[PDB]
Amino acid sequence: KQYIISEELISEGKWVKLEKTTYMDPTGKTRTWESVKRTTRKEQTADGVAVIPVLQRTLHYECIVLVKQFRPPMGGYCIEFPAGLIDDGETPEAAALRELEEETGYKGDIAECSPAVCMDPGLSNCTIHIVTVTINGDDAENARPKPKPGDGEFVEVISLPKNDLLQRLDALVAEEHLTVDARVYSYALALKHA
Amino acid sequence: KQYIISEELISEGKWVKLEKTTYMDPTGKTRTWESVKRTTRKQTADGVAVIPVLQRTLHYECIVLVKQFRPPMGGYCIEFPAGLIDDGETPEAAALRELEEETGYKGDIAECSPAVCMDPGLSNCTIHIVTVTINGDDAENARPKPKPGDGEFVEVISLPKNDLLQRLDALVAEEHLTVDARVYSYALALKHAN
Ligand SMILES: N#Cc1c(C(F)(F)F)cn2ccnc2c1Cl
Ligand SMILES: N#Cc1c(C(F)(F)F)cn2ccnc2c1Cl
Ligand SMILES: [Cl-]
Ligand SMILES: [Mg+2]
Ligand SMILES: [Mg+2]
Ligand SMILES: [Mg+2]
Ligand SMILES: [Mg+2]
Repeated sequence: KQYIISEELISEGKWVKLEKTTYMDPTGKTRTWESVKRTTRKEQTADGVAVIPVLQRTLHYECIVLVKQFRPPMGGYCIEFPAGLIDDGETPEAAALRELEEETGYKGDIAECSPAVCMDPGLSNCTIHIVTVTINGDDAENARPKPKPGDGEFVEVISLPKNDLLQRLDALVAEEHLTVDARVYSYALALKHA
Repeated sequence: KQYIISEELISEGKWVKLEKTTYMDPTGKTRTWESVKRTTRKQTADGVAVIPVLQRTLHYECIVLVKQFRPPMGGYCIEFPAGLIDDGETPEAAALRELEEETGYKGDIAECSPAVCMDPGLSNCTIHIVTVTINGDDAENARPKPKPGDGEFVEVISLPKNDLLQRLDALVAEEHLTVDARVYSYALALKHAN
């Protein structure tokens, strides 16, 4: 019984806009919100994909493959699932496998694809598909994987054992200045809680 | 190798601002980013998100979530109970306060994450993930009193932890809701733990 009344552009960048959002509260009173949106979303079911990449290899514990990048908004290095925006006309699955290969060098296999999920819904309309991908680390294609960073992409690969993910992220955070992503931390917490 | 040179303000609301970030790329090339920050952070992080494990004897262990209209999303989302940390408030106190206001449950701290980033390609927004247990058998949690702030309108949804991802998937299919990415990430890891 709540809905949007109006969305007024405040400031539009090349990549991001701020909007004044007018909506109907459930007592029937008009209220406003400050909403963030990307300018890059056309007909995609979501802005982006994040990839949960399970590196599977004979006589190895399963590893979750993570990436470490400088993030200008954070002003520092962040540990995240491999991720990127969906290109116009691209499937979430294709976006996930492409971004995984570009950022890690791994050639994955689709396992599952989430519905569109919200990144920070009190702040933004931003959505991703979370795509689970298995990587056959015994395939020659995944022997010495070579990242294909695009222009201004500078990504380091960090593979951590699934069976100790939360303690290994803690050890990485204890050792320098760097933020773990909330989705990675949430995923490492559930691995412990299970 | 990479660092912030300067930030230029583009637009500042009451709650959120757009900045143009200039940063040194690791080649020595100067580059720009459109960054979002909250105006409200003055704290270890902007917010807390509470993972509330509801423990009742002879019942499945449940994860308590909240359903709310999110004006940036233009729809209803399912999320961990969550809010901004008050100036001079600790992330633990924020966690117990937000949980009681949004759910009416009175919980105990199990653990508290370091600051984790919400959407680091877009914003500087950070939270503490606070794992809280709820003794659902204690009198204070019998008929729990949810205490909305000014303009909080929150529905409580407790889902069995052991089936969490299938229960969320079902809600998306029938209730045309968006699941929060951290809720989805946790739910995936509960399945992938096996
Ligand atoms: N009221 C209100 C409110 C809040 C809060 F819930 F935290 F109080 C956060 N916001 C972020 C952008 N626009 C808003 C508004 Cl309008
Ligand atoms: N280039 C660039 C770029 C990109 C992307 F990597 F996706 F291309 C996304 N952004 C979001 C906010 N500012 C940006 C900029 Cl500057
Ligand atoms: Cl627990
Ligand atoms: Mg990326
Ligand atoms: Mg990329
Ligand atoms: Mg809240
Ligand atoms: Mg509240």
